[PDB]
Amino acid sequence: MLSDEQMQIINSLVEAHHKTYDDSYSDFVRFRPPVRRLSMLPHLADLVSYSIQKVIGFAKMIPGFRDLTAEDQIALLKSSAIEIIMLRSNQSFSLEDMSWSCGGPDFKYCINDVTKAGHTLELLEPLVKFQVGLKKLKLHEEEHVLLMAICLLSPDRPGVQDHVRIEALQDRLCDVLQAYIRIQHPGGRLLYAKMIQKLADLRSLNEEHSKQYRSLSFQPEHSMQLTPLVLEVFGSEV
Amino acid sequence: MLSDEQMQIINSLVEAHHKTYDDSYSDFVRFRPPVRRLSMLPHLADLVSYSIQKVIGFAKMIPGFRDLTAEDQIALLKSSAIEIIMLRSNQSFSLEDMSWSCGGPDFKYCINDVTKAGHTLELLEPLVKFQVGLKKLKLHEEEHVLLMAICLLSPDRPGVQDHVRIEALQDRLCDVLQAYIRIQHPGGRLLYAKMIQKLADLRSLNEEHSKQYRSLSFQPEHSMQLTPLVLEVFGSEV
Amino acid sequence: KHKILHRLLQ
Amino acid sequence: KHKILHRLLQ
Ligand SMILES: C[C@H](CCCC(C)(C)O)[C@@H]1CCCC[C@H]2/C(=C/C=C3C[C@@H](O)C(=CCCO)[C@H](O)C3)CCC[C@@]21C
Ligand SMILES: C[C@H](CCCC(C)(C)O)[C@@H]1CCCC[C@H]2/C(=C/C=C3C[C@@H](O)C(=CCCO)[C@H](O)C3)CCC[C@@]21C
Repeated sequence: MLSDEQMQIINSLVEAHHKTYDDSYSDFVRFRPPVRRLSMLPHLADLVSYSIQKVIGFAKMIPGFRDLTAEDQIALLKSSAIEIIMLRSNQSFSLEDMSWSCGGPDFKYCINDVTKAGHTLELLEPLVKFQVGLKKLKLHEEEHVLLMAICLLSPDRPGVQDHVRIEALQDRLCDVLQAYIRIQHPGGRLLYAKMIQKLADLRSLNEEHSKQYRSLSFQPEHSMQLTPLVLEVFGSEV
Repeated sequence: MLSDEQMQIINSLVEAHHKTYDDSYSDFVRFRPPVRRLSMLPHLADLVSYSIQKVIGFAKMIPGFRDLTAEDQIALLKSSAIEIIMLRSNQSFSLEDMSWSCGGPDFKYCINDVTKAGHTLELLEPLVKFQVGLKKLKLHEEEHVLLMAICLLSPDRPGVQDHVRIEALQDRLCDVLQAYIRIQHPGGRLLYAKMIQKLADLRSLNEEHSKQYRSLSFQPEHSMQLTPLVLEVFGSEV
Repeated sequence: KHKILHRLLQ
Repeated sequence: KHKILHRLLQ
């Protein structure tokens, strides 16, 4: 049985996701329009910036992340944001389309659109495989949500200070994820290992993205298209 | 008579304007769409950033501004950019509409749209009067162009280093503007003083804008909507 | 510091 | 410095 606190942790983490995820994608109509050189970098940088904002609102509703010192909350978001975006993007991603489908065809980002935002296939190959490998895992929303809060609260991120407190949080979440898949996911004796594997998958997608981010940001004619928030979160600040 | 060099200075300054001014306003369809809180700050900040880019391309084609040290070229653009935008915006402005008309009604910025980008009527009152006072001056394109290069090359701008060289440029331009209105503008015995008055008008519109800019930029929830280039040019850097 | 991050986090 | 300004100015 799931305890009373671990069930509130589930209810509260799902609430957080439902507040910061818009299944209508209606706020997309206010990004810089896409183009299909880097015709897609402005609309896509807007999408990343939009996402970063939603990731911060998720994190602030995670139990006890609000309680962590502001330095810790920055360092966690600074190093985990791109993983949590890649993680949340699965919701729009479609196995059939092999593309994130965010409304109409104007927000159907296939693989070509992404190469036209400065990113090479060395990031795009592992990312599409991540998306379908996570998709095919047919996760319950209570596991997708939980996995996100777990990737966030990792102490093994550069420049965190109270390892023992954010580890105390993440473990408590890992406990909730494992008991959920046992008690609640019919067939998931293998699943919690599958999910924890996606976490290691992420960190390697993070490495490639943040390496290809340096390529774009060292070109001022490209960094010109980014947004104040992107430049702040993916910047190398301390 | 206009000399051979002063006529090339006119031909070259007009060329510069014709390269950096798009009378179709077609690149507007790629700004963040307008909304009519600050519903207009994203589209309008995009317009200002777009403009700053066109102002830099104008300046680089002004004779001998290219020759000035990069520090001087930065300091001139840093303090003159908003005046040269306000100056160039007259081209789209309409006495009849009392609004800049940049294509369809989607790019018809009346006075309400501008208050919805963070700016108060203390900037909007003097600016609309500037626009119609400059408009009614029915300037020749060779004077509108010349006045822009003159407002740029002012040595009395904060942090310029070679006053005597950029003064040498601006005078040479003032000489060309005066001889143009005498030899070429039928009725402009009063006009060169009218134009030089708009310059003093500008500096006072500059003061109000850059004061109201500090209000917006000290609010990170608003500065979030600006662009890397805006923040760089209107920033207080040295 | 991280102005916008500080702001968004309250 | 002014990265983007430097770039745009060549
Ligand atoms: C290449 C390109 C830009 C990189 C910009 C730079 C230069 C900073 O690296 C992105 C690649 C990897 C990040 C997420 C990618 C994608 C996310 C898709 C989502 C859809 C929806 O599911 C949602 C939110 C809607 C409601 O919240 C998610 O947050 C994001 C797919 C499209 C490509 C990008 C944006
Ligand atoms: C309030 C608001 C934003 C302030 C943004 C912040 C926060 C940085 O202060 C502007 C007020 C004063 C600047 C120019 C104003 C206007 C210019 C209009 C042009 C039209 C066209 O004539 C052209 C170019 C098209 C081809 O190059 C010009 O460059 C600009 C009118 C609309 C309002 C703004 C944009």
